[PDB]
Amino acid sequence: FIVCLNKVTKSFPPLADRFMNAVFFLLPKFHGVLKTLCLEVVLCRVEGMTELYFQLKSKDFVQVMRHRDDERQKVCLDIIYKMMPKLKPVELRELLNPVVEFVSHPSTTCREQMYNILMWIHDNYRDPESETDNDSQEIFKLAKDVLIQGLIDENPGLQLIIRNFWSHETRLPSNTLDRLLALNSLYSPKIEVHFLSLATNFLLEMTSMSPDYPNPMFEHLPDIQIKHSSLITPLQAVAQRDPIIAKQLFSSLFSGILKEMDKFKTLSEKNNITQKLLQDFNRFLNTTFSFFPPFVSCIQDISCQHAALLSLDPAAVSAGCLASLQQPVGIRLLEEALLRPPDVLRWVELAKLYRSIGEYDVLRGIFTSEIGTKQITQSALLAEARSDYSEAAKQYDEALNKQDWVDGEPTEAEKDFWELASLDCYNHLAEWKSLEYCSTASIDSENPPDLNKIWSEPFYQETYLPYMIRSKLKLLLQGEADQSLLTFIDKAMHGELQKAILELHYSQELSLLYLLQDDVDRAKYYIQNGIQSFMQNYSSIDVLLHQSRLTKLQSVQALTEIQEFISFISKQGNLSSQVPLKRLLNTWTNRYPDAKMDPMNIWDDIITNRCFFLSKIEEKLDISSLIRSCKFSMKMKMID
Amino acid sequence: KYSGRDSLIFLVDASKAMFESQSEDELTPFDMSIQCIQSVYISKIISSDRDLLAVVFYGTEKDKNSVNFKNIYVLQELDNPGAKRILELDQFKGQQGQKRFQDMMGHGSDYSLSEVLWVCANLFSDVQFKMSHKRIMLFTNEDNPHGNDSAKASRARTKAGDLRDTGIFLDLMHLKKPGGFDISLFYRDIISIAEDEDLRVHFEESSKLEDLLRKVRAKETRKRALSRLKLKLNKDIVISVGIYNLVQKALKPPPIKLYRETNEPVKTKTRTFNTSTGGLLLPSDTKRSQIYGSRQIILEKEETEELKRFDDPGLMLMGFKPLVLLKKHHYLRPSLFVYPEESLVIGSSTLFSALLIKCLEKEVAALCRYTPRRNIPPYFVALVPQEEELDDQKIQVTPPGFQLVFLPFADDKRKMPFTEKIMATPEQVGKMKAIVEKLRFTYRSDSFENPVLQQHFRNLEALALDLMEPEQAVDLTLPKVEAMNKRLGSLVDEFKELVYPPDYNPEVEYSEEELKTHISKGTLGKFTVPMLKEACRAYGLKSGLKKQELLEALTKHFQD
Repeated sequence: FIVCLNKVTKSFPPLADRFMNAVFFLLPKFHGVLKTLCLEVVLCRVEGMTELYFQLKSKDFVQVMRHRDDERQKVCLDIIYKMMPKLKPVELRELLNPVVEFVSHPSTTCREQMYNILMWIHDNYRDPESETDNDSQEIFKLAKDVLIQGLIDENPGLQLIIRNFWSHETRLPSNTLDRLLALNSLYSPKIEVHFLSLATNFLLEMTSMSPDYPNPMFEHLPDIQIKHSSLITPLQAVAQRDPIIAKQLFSSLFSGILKEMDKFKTLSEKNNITQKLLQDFNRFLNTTFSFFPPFVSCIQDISCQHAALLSLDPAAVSAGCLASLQQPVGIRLLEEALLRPPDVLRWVELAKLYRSIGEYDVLRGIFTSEIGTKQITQSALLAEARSDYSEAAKQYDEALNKQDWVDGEPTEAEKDFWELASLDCYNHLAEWKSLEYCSTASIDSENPPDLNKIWSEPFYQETYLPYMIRSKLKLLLQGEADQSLLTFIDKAMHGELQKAILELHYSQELSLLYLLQDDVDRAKYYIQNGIQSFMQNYSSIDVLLHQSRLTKLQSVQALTEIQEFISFISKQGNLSSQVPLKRLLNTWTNRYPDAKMDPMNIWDDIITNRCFFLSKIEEKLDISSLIRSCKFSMKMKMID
Repeated sequence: KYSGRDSLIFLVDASKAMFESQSEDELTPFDMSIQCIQSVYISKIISSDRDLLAVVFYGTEKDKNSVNFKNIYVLQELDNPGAKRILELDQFKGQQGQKRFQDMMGHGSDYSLSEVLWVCANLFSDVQFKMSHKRIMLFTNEDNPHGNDSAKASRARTKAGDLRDTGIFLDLMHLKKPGGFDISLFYRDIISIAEDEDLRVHFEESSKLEDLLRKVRAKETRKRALSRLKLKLNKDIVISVGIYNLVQKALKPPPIKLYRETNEPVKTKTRTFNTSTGGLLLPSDTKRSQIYGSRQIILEKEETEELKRFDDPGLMLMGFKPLVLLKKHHYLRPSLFVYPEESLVIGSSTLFSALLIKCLEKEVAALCRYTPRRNIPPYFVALVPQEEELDDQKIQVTPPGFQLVFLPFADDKRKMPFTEKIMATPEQVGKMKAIVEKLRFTYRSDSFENPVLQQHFRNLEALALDLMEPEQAVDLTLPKVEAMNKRLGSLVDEFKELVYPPDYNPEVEYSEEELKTHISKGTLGKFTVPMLKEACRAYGLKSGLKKQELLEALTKHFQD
């Protein structure tokens, strides 16, 4: 019946009007191509009938869309396009969710129909901006988000269509300055890898209507001097290829337009434009999630070269530079901003930036003149400057607990610096027990619940989490049965708020924890992930930023030592006999982190890891007063 | 057709007048409807436990449906009837049940009468199985739901016509309430069964709801071929027929073993275990056997089925016999039915029809040799031509075709003892005739129900819905002794005096020494079989059941 009806109505739309109820009745009884025939029959007559949404909702029309079938999905999008002009906003909001989870779909015809219905839904829901309904202002926002995500898709014809639609008038103004201002409204942090190339493409596409394409010189085979269009077009073709030249081009265009506005504008309006640009840049730095090095660098660079954009949020700058490993540009921006109260915040952010790339001398230098203005802080920092990490931490904690100091009531920033420096000083010394209590005694009362309290106000994760986890780990490998991360880590492997953060940075620690309670199959994966993360971090670091690449490089010794231990334990061949153990001990005692060149944190990592590996080996199998002899020799080398 | 399952959707009103009723002993119509739906559920779960039933209250304050519609509630969706589904419904019976419904559902909240019909069609369209029939009963105590708004009436009529076109037949079982109006009104063009009736305006009683014959708690509906055989008129000319059974003994479903601790079914595993030496045995080292006296006959498994094979499966015609030679006394098995089928041989129906016509024209019955399966011995059958009989309502009661009649062999006929022929006389045969005429009876096939099956089904209902006591079935096969005695009169005593003479009323402890002494005493007398059995069992000797077995074995072994 349905086959014959579709065949008849393929050329005769007027029929099947009397069979609409019947075909709707049999619609949910099919699962194969007959369902596609039913939807096609429905598609034949959509305009001449009403109350269609009720019937589709009754027949779970939303669910059948999500099934993977090219013809069925295309027909579903087609009927949606046809019946959408008669829809209602409340129903359109429900209908919008299943069609937007479709951008990652192959068969670009479906995407083309998608973007067609989205262009329609964007043109009619633009609205005169009068407050009419929340749904009318929500479906438009959801659709606009998806449309920008369509600027980076494959099938360059579809991308060209979307670009033409976006660059048309009444959406992106043809005026140069207005277009530049409105380009910031098209961020869509879902796409930013190509954002600079697309922005400069939109900026330089308008110049093709410009009435200037002659030879921009007088010609004089010695010279082939040629018109403008032969220089702009290759510039764009190379800008959209790699990001560095695109960043340079966008920065230069921004600077040029900003400089040229000064003629055709007034100061009162100039202030509004600058404030809008600053707000847009703040939104850029706040909403960004996959921090792009060149994009962040370009934003901070154009910010640095303008007196109006120097007031950019220091917390956002610090977070972006730390996450994208682009410290120097943010450092320069903050230093320039500090050259013309909300000043200790800038100093705090600058200290946080400098600490990341070493240069501890400059850190201590700025932790005296600006942060401080007391007498205990100067003495503590002077003690810490020389290799004396006992008096400094002692007097830091003495100054931390006090009801005295009625001579100024030390500021909050100085107290935070006191706590952080005390933690750092405890880390330089081998006082992990003393470090853990003081690191965890800043979020709650005695016996604090280190659970979702650090995972709140991410400053906690930034400051106390690494020291606390390192202290607990080191204490556990010392030999103390004080298991508290095991439950914490195990229940932290849920969601992204406690796993992605715990895997982006801490991977060697996770590998040690997992091979601690032996499930070495996961420890191997964790250590490979850690090596890959280190490789990515090194790749992102500059080439002339010394004392920062060295710091990242000094951990490859520990990484390789743990990897070699995992390989040694996995193969049972080395477990038998004693010559593999003798060879391993000979190799380990031959290569050392050279003295007078490596700070003691690397020494402690290496020695503790080696001692723990020896202890773990001394559970499955002379081989005594020899393993202990190697341990004693390693510790003696540590002392020397 | 065969695999289709009938489906049913109820539609109970919940209006204000639907709840409030006259203040007497008569049930409120809501309780009547709930009791009737419960009865339909009970009838349809014991009989054909594969149909789909669902109940959709309309007019409620709440709402539950696939598409959000006001004042329509789908208490249950289409599924097989279950005990929990019945128990979910009986909580609305009575005044306390009425209050429970009011606090859980509500009443009033004027409806549309169209969205309810749309909802019913939705569940009808949501089934992934076949749909043999689609029906919607409309329990209502009102006949003119609308009239103040013609648009709603028109929409309801259009939706009803659409449902009828789709293949949905609704029939309202009208409820009668005090007043004077249940008139044929805006429901007449909606009843898609459109049952024939006088359509009398001034109905003053409950409508066709007692027609349910509530709780007909015994049925198992099915139609199947049961065989597909070839009727060989000769060696080379054969026709293909099917062998249906019209009447077949009904048995209660077999019990299922259960694990007591968890109340879950336990699978069984029957396997011939070792020979006290360990291991398992093949179907190839276990031959069948029989013993006759001292001779043991050993015979293989396949050879056992080989000795009972005579003919290939089919009906070998062997001649025609007059109907007057088929005596009524001879009867072995229920009579089967033959119909011409055209799946194995094309053209069987025409020859079959010609044979039937010319066989019932000459009042003769075909005689055949019947072999239903591969290895069954032949059994003669007289194919009696059964002519189609139809009622005035165009309803078939005896479908046309041939009917098997198993003729018994001489082995299956038993011989009676000699009896002396003593004949009655007039003047009491007349009295017997008067009594018989005074005890008239129009026997019908749909007269009696199996009392054992009825009691078992009622017990199961009581054990599945904790009715606190099983329903006592009225035993329809019990004679109405008092009523028939009163109807008879005093002529029974005239009978009794006439023939019956005046004086005719018609109405352990045993041990070694006692057995050693008793074998010489030789009685083993008042010694009972129960104690011989326990002696032979507890002592360990082989034992049987007949007395002589033990009396010989114990005597021969105990002394010798």
